Amino acid sequence: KKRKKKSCTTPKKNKHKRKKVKLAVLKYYKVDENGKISRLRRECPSDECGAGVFMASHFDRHYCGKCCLTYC
Amino acid sequence: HQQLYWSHPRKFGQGSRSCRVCSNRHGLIRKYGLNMCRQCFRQYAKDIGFIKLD
Amino acid sequence: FTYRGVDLDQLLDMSYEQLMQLYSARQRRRLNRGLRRKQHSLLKRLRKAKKEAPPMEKPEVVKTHLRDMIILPEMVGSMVGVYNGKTFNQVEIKPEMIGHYLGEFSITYKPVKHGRPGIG
Amino acid sequence: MPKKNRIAIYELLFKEGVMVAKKDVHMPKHPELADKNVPNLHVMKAMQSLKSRGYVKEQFAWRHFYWYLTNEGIQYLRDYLHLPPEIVPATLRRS
Amino acid sequence: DEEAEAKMLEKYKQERLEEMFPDEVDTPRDVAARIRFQKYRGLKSFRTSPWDPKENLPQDYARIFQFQNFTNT
RNA sequence: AGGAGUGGAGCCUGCGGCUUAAUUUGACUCAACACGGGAAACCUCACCCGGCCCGGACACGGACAGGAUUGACAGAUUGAU
Ligand SMILES: [Zn+2]
Ligand SMILES: [Zn+2]
Repeated sequence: KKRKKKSCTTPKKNKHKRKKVKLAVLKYYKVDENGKISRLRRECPSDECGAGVFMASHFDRHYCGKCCLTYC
Repeated sequence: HQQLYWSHPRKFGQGSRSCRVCSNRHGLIRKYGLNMCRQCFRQYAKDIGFIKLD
Repeated sequence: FTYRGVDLDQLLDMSYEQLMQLYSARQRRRLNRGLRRKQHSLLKRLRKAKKEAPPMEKPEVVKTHLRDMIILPEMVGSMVGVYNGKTFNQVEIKPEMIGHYLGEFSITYKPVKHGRPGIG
Repeated sequence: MPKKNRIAIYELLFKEGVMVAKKDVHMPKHPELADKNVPNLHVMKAMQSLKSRGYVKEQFAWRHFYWYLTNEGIQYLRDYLHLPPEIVPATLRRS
Repeated sequence: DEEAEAKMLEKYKQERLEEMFPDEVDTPRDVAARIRFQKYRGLKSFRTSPWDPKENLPQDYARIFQFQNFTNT
């Protein structure tokens, strides 16, 4: 008593969700039974994220996640 | 929201100074480097040594 | 049409440090201190609305908060909408307002018509 | 807050047992912990986390925050950063 | 049988929204207030207000019988 | 008994009324009305229109390293890298 429930909460301002495929390293790696390491995506030439941290490959560009470097 | 929120230039003006004990921005005594409110100066005046003579 | 004795066509290719000698002192000093980072991106938006506009059609209305934007002579004809605190009001840029601010064309208040006086 | 912030705030707590602040969320970095780039908001909210558990003891002032360390808070830093008791903080140094 | 029990458990509750709240309804968020509560009116005093007793007769009231004075008849 | 006036005039600033999306507000005889040290461009800022953020300690249950939030170029969307 001494209130009304008022049912006036509207939080419908949807945020994102982190869609990760199951072990996205399989999206990153592809190895044949002889033992070849085929990195299917580009490697960023930055000093902080060189030789281990892989880029993105979009429909028209390359793209980093650490320093967000971009190509064509 | 990094080049944002505390972004606006507070390099002068009324709302870049606040009292040093109230953290309030109105009625401020900047003279001689006091930087107190006009109300909080009157509480701590005899501690600072400002005696009321005449 | 002219402005301080020079037509608009020479104003379209009048350079940055030479157009400044035609303006009044607020606008000349404003172009001396520079146009900032969020004011270069408005003129780029008006270029992007101009060269994609049809050749017989004025460009679409574009919404701004930049009431301090000086009306440059390379900004004539555009449909900008400068805010008034409540709404974005539609502004069409004519060549005779090329030394004013953008924020003196959305009025910020309702021009007052009085009623009957109450208890004074 | 990342690991190199939350760890590095706890490091100088065990060294002398006290920590001061400013109640200044908007400060770029805490002045005692230079060369780390930890903001004052980070150390402020870290000690707000530590006070509700009971490891520190809060006291305020004109504008600054003050924090001492309780007896059950010394052990919470002793196992979080793995120190032996053969070394001592500034408790038993003079007299 | 259980759908009326679903009506039964809420009737132990929608009744109980009346013995603690008199007529606490929810205001309409979608439709305008001059549309949802168009038909109503506000009385200045519930007992001493004027009210025309034959302002909006329904079509069922053209199917009933009247009296000139019930006690004296 | 006088002197300077105020009340008339222009303007500056308070306070009501009207106006408004908002024209934030307290104070109404002396004992409210150039008072809140209150001369507000932004900040101050409470008010209005729109948008971002958590800076929701800690305790408990779930998600839980076939992950939880996080950060980010371009394009559209936007006042707005
Ligand atoms: Zn990296
Ligand atoms: Zn003060």
